[PDB]
Amino acid sequence: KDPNFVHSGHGGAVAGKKNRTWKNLKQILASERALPWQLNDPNYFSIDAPPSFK
DNA sequence: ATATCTGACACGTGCCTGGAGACTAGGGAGTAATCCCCTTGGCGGTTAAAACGCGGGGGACAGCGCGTACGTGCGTTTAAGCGGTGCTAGAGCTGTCTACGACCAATTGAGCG
Repeated sequence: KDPNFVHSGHGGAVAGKKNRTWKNLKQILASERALPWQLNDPNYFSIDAPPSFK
């Protein structure tokens, strides 16, 4: 039977003009910028490859 | 044969078009102050988006018949020149008044309380 019969409200709402989905990726890599990041970090903004040099 | 003609062939001055010089002074170009703008970007009441089951009617015939085409008849159409002669623009000139200049009032936008 069901792995659970009741479930949490993880961030999506029951009702409103608000989502049922959580924040999409474009809002995540925006809102994550407010944190105390440093020059040595595994920061997901920094991993996208550079432009082609030739 | 001859009179005298039609180029040869040029500088006369007219007209206006058209250029460059030296001036004022109108206005364009350089700039901050600063505001307020085009713009970036999350929010949820509202409609783009596509099935299923279905209503409105698109679709292809047969053939009736109120109009449509040809293209010649025949008498009515405009053409056509060139008479007179009033209109018509040129154009020469006012004789002002009318719209555009020079001096300064009612009404507005800006400042913030």
